[PDB]
Amino acid sequence: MDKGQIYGSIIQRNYRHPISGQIEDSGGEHSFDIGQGMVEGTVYSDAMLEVSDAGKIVLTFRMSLADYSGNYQFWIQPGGTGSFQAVDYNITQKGTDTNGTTLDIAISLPTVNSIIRGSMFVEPMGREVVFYLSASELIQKYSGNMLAQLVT
Ligand code: HEM
Ligand code: HEM
Repeated sequence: MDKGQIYGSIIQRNYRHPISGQIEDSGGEHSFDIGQGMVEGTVYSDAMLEVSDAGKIVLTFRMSLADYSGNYQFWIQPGGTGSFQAVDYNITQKGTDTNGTTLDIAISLPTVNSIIRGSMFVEPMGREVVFYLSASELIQKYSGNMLAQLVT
C-alpha cells in the first residue's frame, strides 16, 4: 500500500450517458424517469476515491439491492468518449441496509476523468439493465466506512 490521498467523492448516477445523451438500457427514452430513479435507488451517492502519489486511482462505490441482482460487469471510458474498455472489479466489503445485502465495489481507473458503465441482471425485472457512474465533488477528508485498497 502506497502514500497518497483518500477522498470522499459524490457519484454522478446516470440512466442517460452524460456526454452522448444516449440511454443503453432497453427501457429507452420513454422510461427515463423510472430508469433514473432506479439507478439512484440502487447506487449510493457517497463514495471513496483513493489516489496514490505514484498516480494509481481506485474508486469504491456502494450498491444496494444486491439480493435482487447479479452478473455484475463493468467497463471504463476515459473522458466519457470513445470505446468502453472491460475492467475487473473487487468486492472489498459487504454490508446491509433496509433492502438486504450491500456491496462495496472497487474499480481501478486510468483517470478520475472517466465514465464507468455497469450492467447486471435484475431478478424482479426479469431483464438486464445498463447504467453509468462517475466520480466528482471531491472531499479532502473521507468520512465513512469503506475500506481503503490502495493508500495508507
Ligand atoms: C440500477 C439499475 C436499474 C435500472 C436502470 C432500472 C430500470 C428500470 C426500468 C426502466 C423499469 C421499467 C420497466 C422496464 O423497463 O423493464 C424498471 C422497473 C422495475 N425495477 Fe428496475 N432498474 C434498475 C435496478 C433495479 C433493481 C436493483 C431492482 C431490485 C429491487 C429493481 C426493481 C424493479 C421493479 C420491481 C420494477 C417494476 C415495478 C415498477 O414499475 O417500478 N430495479 N426498472
Ligand atoms: C409498493 C410500491 C413500491 C416499492 C416496493 C418501492 C420500493 C423502492 C425501493 C426498494 C427503493 C430503493 C431505495 C430505498 O430502499 O429507499 C425505491 C426507490 C425509489 N422509489 Fe420506490 N417503490 C414503490 C413505489 C414507488 C412510487 C409509487 C414512486 C413514485 C412516487 C417511487 C419513487 C421512487 C424513487 C424516486 C426512488 C429513488 C429514491 C432514492 O434516490 O433513493 N416508488 N423504491
